[PDB]
Amino acid sequence: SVSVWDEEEDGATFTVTSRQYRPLDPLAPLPPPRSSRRLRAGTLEALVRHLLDARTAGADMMFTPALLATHRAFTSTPALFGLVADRLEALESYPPGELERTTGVAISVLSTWLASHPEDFGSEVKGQLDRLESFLLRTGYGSADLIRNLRARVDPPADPTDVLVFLADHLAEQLTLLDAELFLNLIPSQCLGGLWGHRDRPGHSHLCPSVRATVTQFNKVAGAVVSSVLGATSIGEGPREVTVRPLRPPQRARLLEKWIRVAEECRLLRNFSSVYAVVSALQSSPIHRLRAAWGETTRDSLRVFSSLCQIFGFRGGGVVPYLGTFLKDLVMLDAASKDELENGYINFDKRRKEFAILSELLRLQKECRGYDLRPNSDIQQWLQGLQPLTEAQSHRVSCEVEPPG
Amino acid sequence: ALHKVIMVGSGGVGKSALTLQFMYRKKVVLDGEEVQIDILDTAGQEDYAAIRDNYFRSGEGFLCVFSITDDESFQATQEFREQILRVKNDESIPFLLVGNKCKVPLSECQLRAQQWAVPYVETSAKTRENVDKVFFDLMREIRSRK
Repeated sequence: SVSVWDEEEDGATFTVTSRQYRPLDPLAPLPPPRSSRRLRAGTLEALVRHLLDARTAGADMMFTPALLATHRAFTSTPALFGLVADRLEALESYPPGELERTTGVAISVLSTWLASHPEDFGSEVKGQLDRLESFLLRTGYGSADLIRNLRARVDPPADPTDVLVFLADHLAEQLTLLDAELFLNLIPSQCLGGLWGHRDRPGHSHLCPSVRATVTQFNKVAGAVVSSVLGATSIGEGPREVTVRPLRPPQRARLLEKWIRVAEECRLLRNFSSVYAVVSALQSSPIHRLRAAWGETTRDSLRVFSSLCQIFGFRGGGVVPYLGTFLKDLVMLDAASKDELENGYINFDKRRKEFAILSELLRLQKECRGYDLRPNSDIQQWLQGLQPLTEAQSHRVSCEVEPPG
Repeated sequence: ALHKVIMVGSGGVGKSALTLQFMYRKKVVLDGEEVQIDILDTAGQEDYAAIRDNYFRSGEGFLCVFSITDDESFQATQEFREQILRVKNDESIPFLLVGNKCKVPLSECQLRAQQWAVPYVETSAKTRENVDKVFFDLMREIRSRK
């Protein structure tokens, strides 16, 4: 019925899971059992053997995409490419039949890799590319298609109170526009807890750029809300260097309502990144205090605000998730499971859990491409000229605006 | 009978490493008494400005975690101490400084423990020494406030 048994090989460990399904005709012979030989652990070289095996496509369907997406966690791109060239050059002396079929798998694996993660192929792999290119001509072997594509990748002061001037849904569209294109630019392998977790380490300032870009925009929005509601513009690094607009509580309320509606419009656009930027910013400590202003706020705005806090035309069918839940999940996943087993074998089960999460943001990326958002250059230049307050600046202004009693 | 704990620090410090070993919400026995605790991690979400602010509002006790290797991660500890005081405007609040070994001197670690009215404890990544002590230490300081 359902049978599971382990295996062991040169430098790897497998697990076969063959389930016998009942035939469609109850009196017919048993149909061939549906089986899946899945790699569980092994050396880096053994992983490349499994990678270049023609059987893997059907036996371990999701080994290839999982290795490719996660390899930067335990290796580098030129090494992985290098080992694939090692194997192929080793098979040169072999009988031509075994050479062709593997070359074929190698062609198929690299093309998938190229389509899935082009930003992997920099100038770092120039030698490995030559290695593969020499091979294909030497053995006489979409080869030409792959080489063409690989070579083309290896060888190439605004007023924050002016938010009231724009319609709220118009603002959400612009914010969604910016968040969405950053989410499309997101390289999901950079979200891995073994890379994002070490972003602060003494040599990783240029590591994980696409993820950081997402965070910087989340912080610019949360800054914009905080700075707007306080009616203050940051003119220096210091806690005192900032000009404040004098505003009565009823006037501040109008800024609260505006942003609450901006949040709500982001929710209808399914841009949760900015919903969470606006909401957490409204719940932020320098703006949470402002009771007078919060007391002057229309009650329907407060209900929408509650409804949003409890979560935490053709306006495009898309989504921008709050990355952070994902980053949390990946960071905790990196710390919960070990990189390597006691024998020094790479724990490939961890990567499988990792890739499953990386898969979900891949489908969200494809969903995100359904967005129909039109650029607004007036809102865009307003945002670009916006100078947000530091946490120290915002706390000082809040006290000067609504003093403690 | 629920004590909300927050673990604060930089990435790569291993708050998440310290979190998982204490448990693997949890029902525990403090002083012969059944208590539940929430450890809410800022894991992966450390660079998000307004997010941690929301955590610190509901959180009743804090763990300030830095690594004993990096100077940079230890330097960021006063920022986290500042952020907590901004959100919770009170000096007398449950707090614990945590060094995590996996370069910065021990005498310089004890200095910041002395500057504030809160104890300092060092912990190891997988040796699991003082891993239970750290939470149990803070929970009592939370219960003290209760």
